[PDB]
Amino acid sequence: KARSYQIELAQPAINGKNALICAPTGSGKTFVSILICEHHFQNMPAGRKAKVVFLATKVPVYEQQKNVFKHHFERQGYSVQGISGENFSNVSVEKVIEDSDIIVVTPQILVNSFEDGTLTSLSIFTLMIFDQCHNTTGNHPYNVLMTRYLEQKFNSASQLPQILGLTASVGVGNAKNIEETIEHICSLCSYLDIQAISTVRENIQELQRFMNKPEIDVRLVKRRIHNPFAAIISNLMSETEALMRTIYSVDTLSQNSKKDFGTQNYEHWIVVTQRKCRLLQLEDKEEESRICRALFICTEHLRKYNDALIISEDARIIDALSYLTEFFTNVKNGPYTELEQHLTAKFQEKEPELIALSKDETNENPKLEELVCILDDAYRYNPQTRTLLFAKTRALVSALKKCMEENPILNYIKPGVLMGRTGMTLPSQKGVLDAFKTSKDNRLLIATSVADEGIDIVQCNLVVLYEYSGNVTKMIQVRGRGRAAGSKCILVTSKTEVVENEKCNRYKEEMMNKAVEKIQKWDEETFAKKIHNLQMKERVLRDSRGQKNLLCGKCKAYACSTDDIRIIKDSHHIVLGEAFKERYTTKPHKKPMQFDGFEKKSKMYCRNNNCQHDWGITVKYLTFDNLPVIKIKSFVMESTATGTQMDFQKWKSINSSLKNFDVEEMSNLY
RNA sequence: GUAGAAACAGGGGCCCUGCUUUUGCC
Ligand SMILES: *O[C@H]1[C@@H](O)[C@H](n2cnc3c(=O)[nH]c(N)nc32)O[C@@H]1COP(=O)(O)OP(=O)(O)OP(=O)(O)O
Ligand SMILES: Nc1ncnc2c1ncn2[C@@H]1O[C@H](COP(=O)(O)OP(=O)(O)O)[C@@H](O)[C@H]1O
Ligand SMILES: [Cl-]
Ligand SMILES: [Mg+2]
Ligand SMILES: [Zn+2]
Repeated sequence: KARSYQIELAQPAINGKNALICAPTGSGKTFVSILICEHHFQNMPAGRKAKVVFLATKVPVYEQQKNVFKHHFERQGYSVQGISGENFSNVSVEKVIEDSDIIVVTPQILVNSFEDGTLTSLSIFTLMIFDQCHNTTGNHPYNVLMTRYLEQKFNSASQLPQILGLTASVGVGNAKNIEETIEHICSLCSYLDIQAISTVRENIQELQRFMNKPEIDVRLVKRRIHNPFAAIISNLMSETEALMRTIYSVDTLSQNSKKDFGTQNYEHWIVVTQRKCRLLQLEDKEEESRICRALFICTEHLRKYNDALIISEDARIIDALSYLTEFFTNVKNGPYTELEQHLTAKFQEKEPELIALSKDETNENPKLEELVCILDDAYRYNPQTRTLLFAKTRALVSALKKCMEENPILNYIKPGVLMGRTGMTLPSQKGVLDAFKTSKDNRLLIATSVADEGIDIVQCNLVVLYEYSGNVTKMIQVRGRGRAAGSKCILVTSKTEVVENEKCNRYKEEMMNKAVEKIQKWDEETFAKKIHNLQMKERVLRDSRGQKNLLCGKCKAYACSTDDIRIIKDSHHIVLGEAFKERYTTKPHKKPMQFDGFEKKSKMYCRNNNCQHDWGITVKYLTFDNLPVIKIKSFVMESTATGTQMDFQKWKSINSSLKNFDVEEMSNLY
């Protein structure tokens, strides 16, 4: 049965308009899309049949919505099917579309199907529903599809499906006022060819009875007064930078650092330095290799020190020390050249003091104590509480898991951990969430942004954001995880910037809502004209728009020529010939699974034992075993014409100049 | 293989460009 705000929201789309539905998370936007579907099905003109596609950005959501529509519509005699990457391969997409009244998909499935010629026109659909439609932007699959929709609209020799978009936040982009916010929202509208924005105006009070927007609480807590740990590590980082200058004048390559150790700014300095160092070209190739490798290692070490600093700010000294000791264990197990031995020793020199510092309990993190106090208060007051605790990085989430494991809240509450996809698998993720839902003692969940939206999580009465800031849409989603009766959302930070950030988000949320009500004042003509002008602008922006050797990204040793490379299925870059087999060595893949028609066999590495750089994998494919598949990020390209060296993060530039795989060519190579 | 977001800063005169962090998708 429908609520009145649900009926209200469905009205423009029921009248056949391309509609954008803005309504709060969990308010029942999906139920609204179902009401529109029902109406769609019944009001088809003579001789027409409906074909609905529901698009979802993620597999969990894909699965949830698939089963919603199955349950709602199969009992009414409708055929409801779904395609995701998990079955894309074993089904014909054309056939599924042919046999189905409603099809639910992840959007890339459709993109793949246009690109491979399976589909030619979007006229096969009468209604396209885009869950989380605010993702229609840039090179997102949603926007690839809507670009195709608009290209067809512009060669208007066909009828196009109705568009429906579901979101809880249209966003504001870079808007600083109502006017620029209005521009941003209209842009989104133009990308989706919207004709009406549908919000709750008439039935606001009923909405407010079902939805309870948590009271936020923003707490600024004090940092450590002294951080001896960070003094030490910083000196090591200074030592390491000076050693780096000894090796090669990085002043002639990159700039000198501002020694702002343990900052994002430093993090990005090291990253820029790395790319410059690896693009070093010398006459003497032996020296190029020697220098580049030693700078590779130095920058790697500098990054880990920086990481350890940042970890120590948000967590315990021991968590930061653990991170480094695990790293150095790996150093000791790798090539472990003389330079790596030197660095490990300089560290082990200082390690006794660090172990000492990490054991002092007056050397404890104020911000982490405050976190623990917050949790203790909640579970003391209400032991039924279920908490969702968010933090930015995997390293921080791991640290917080260890904390809450070794120091359980009120000495009984146990944490679960949720990270993205060692990551976690979707089965693992689901396992964790089920425990978090049902368990008596597992009432705390620690998560990265994996938990912001989409995947189904039991409602929480406490949401804690631990130095976890972001944009207005993130804020809106994250609060939607806290809708249990008398829920709180608490932002814990030691940074005024983050407090101001959250102050801005409040402004923008209210700016956004005001911007929408102004747009809703306009008549259809005014709106339609505006959206059209932007589609025309977008269109005019689109109007405007040799042989190389690959070198080990680390030791600069010759790998292969671009002439030896073949592309399989536009994605996978294999290397032909016996010569290349001399250049690498393999180890069994630790996860030897199958995907895209390929079976993973091995990891590939630079054969240079002093390097051992990861180059990719080997696979079984068709009638071929142990095909090497290289990844672009492991290599530096060098032009055979100019001699000059290039870095590339994506194949996209190069692919134009590479031959495609030919099973007949391959067959002759034996 | 590749997409979004956020942070950090090289180019154009507010977009472009990269980078990491993070999540995703095939
Ligand atoms: O360049 C990649 C790519 O060609 C192929 N590949 C690996 N993972 C994926 C994937 O999720 N999706 C697609 N389309 N293609 C993929 O293998 C090449 C090498 O990649 P990696 O070296 O990262 O391979 P793998 O993930 O097995 O290494 P690791 O995860 O064990 O580090
Ligand atoms: N009118 C209704 N009657 C009963 N349950 C409803 C109703 N509207 C929504 N729900 C329930 O609310 C939950 C959230 O709805 P959903 O459409 O997923 O929200 P949204 O897409 O707006 O985030 C679902 O479990 C759904 O069954
Ligand atoms: Cl070698
Ligand atoms: Mg990989
Ligand atoms: Zn190498």
